[PDB]
Amino acid sequence: QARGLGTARLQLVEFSAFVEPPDAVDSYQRHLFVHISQHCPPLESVDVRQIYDKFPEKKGGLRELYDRGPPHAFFLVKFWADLNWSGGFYGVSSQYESLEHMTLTCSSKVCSFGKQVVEKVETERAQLEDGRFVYRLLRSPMCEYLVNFLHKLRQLPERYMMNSVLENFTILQVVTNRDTQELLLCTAYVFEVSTSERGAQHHIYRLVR
Repeated sequence: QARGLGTARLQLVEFSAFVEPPDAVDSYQRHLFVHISQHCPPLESVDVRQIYDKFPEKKGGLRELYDRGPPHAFFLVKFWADLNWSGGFYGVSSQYESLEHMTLTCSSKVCSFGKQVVEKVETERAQLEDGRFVYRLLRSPMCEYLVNFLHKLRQLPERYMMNSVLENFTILQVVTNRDTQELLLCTAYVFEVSTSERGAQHHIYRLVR
């Protein structure tokens, strides 16, 4: 059914992860590691069992989440990350959109070899705008674990080694209705590096079973 990253209950308007150099205050610029923009065909599909072992087990892992359902809320995003941009500002921004008013709880578990490593949980109630509610989680500071990992990754001598290391690094995003606990949107991210002649790129799949 789906054609973008979203459902009828909750659509992703924009997601990005970025850095602003210390110079940004005199002349502005930001460098986008990854960027989904859904302002203005069916998506490809990837069978969720094939990536079970890339996200935690027991509880809050991919197999029980999909088992809770609803199935249509699950997506996979391959990112090609741009790491060609010292002490600046590193941040993540997300905007979701619904027809109805809720409080959103957003967790993002970072995983390495399938073991949760860091997790951040942020909450966000709706702001009624043009006949629909919008949820704005803009400029969340990246946790120092990610920023350090970026600084280490950016230093390796070959792209293939960056991709090798990234083969074991994933991020899982679970958006739930805070009041009712129902799953609205669940999003697995897997990462390569882009040959930064090309900046960031992505490909969204639905996760089916």
